[PDB]
Amino acid sequence: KIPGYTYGETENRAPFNLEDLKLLKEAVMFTAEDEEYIQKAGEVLEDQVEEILDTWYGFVGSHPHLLYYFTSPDGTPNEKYLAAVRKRFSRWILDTSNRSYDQAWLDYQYEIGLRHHRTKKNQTDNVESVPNIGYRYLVAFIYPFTATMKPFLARKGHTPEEVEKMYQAWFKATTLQVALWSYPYVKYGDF
Amino acid sequence: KIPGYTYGETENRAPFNLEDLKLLKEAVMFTAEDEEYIQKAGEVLEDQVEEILDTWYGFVGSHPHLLYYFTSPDGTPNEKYLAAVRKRFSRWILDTSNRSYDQAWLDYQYEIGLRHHRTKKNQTDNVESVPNIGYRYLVAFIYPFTATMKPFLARKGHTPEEVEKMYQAWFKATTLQVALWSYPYVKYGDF
Ligand code: HEM
Ligand code: HEM
Ligand SMILES: [C-]#N
Ligand SMILES: [C-]#N
Repeated sequence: KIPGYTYGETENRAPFNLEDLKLLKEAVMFTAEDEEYIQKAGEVLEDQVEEILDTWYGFVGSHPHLLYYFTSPDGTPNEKYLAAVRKRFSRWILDTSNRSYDQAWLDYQYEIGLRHHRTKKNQTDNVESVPNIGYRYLVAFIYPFTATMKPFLARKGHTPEEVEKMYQAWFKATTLQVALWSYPYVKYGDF
Repeated sequence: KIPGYTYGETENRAPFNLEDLKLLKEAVMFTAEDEEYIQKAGEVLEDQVEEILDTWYGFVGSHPHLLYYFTSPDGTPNEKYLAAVRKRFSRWILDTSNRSYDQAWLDYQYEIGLRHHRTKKNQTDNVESVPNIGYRYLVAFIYPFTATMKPFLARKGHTPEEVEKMYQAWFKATTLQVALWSYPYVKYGDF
């Protein structure tokens, strides 16, 4: 039903496993408290996803060198591409909140990294676009993504601590995932 | 006077320039407001740097797979290595606050990336240690670094907005720099 969304039906096993994930979670100070707070945040954000997506792609569309990654060769945004990616991003927000971070989760994170990278970019949607998303922007996007998310987390009326715990859990989870997605970009053996 | 600190005397021009930097600053939503707030934060943090360093290396030392990157071949921390890096980290905190982010700043960021990477790791201090810091941990460290910094920013008694503006400026600046440092790790042409 969501075109191109292949969580749990990926073709490849990730080159990282649950032991790697344990060690990476430690590097981002993610614990069981964060698991609980990310799940709570899912409940807060669930009815807000359309507006989150409009704000997020508003930012991407606000800078030509960012919108660039969704463009057709003629430099104009590929509207099919954008709309199809948007649907999978909506799922990713929910998955971050509700999935057990197990090997199927890791296999999908590897797949998402491959889809930003030249390895698989443009294949899922069968579009003609830019071959690769420069890595420098994947890392950079940790910031604006967390900044876009923060105001939404307030709105179900929660204590300041709860809201900071949810935002911080999202900052950890975002950093964790972007780190995983780096794999196909990194010189073999340097990751 | 600070061994190995070669800001402004680097051997190589960075493969990125001030136009790249403009585009990356936009990707992390860094503006002139952030320049002002990062400078303000420098004034707040200046007398606190020793304690920041003790807290930061407390975290690194708290996980064997992280402390690993400062170890001698026998698996024990190289104390010379740690102490020498600590001095340059102290400078980096101040430089983030006070340097114009120009080509000399970029050339040093390239150098810092090279020093985490196998390209130059262990050369500055002439130590025998792990050849490479896996990239996955450079990205991950954005989180704990910002989390370690946050409580220090409170303590000169500033408004909540001011403190959040300073923390957010530091989160942007950290993300920006780690993105730059990724260069030698990334497959040529994918950055
Ligand atoms: C914090 C960083 C980022 C997050 C959280 C994120 C999130 C996502 C998600 C969830 C998807 C869909 C994955 C799937 O197919 O199921 C996706 C795809 C995509 N993203 Fe990102 N992304 C990030 C960085 C970037 C950057 C820097 C760009 C550059 C504008 C970008 C542009 C795209 C594009 C063009 C696709 C489609 C890739 C393809 O052809 O399959 N993303 N992103
Ligand atoms: C947010 C991420 C990070 C920040 C802000 C940071 C900061 C720094 C700074 C400022 C230096 C000294 C640069 C110079 O020589 O002037 C340095 C060196 C070093 N860092 Fe990091 N670092 C980060 C990620 C990491 C990670 C993930 C590790 C793994 C423990 C690590 C371990 C080291 C080591 C071993 C050196 C010495 C490298 C060499 O041999 O020259 N750093 N770091
Ligand atoms: C990516 N959105
Ligand atoms: C790196 N400390």
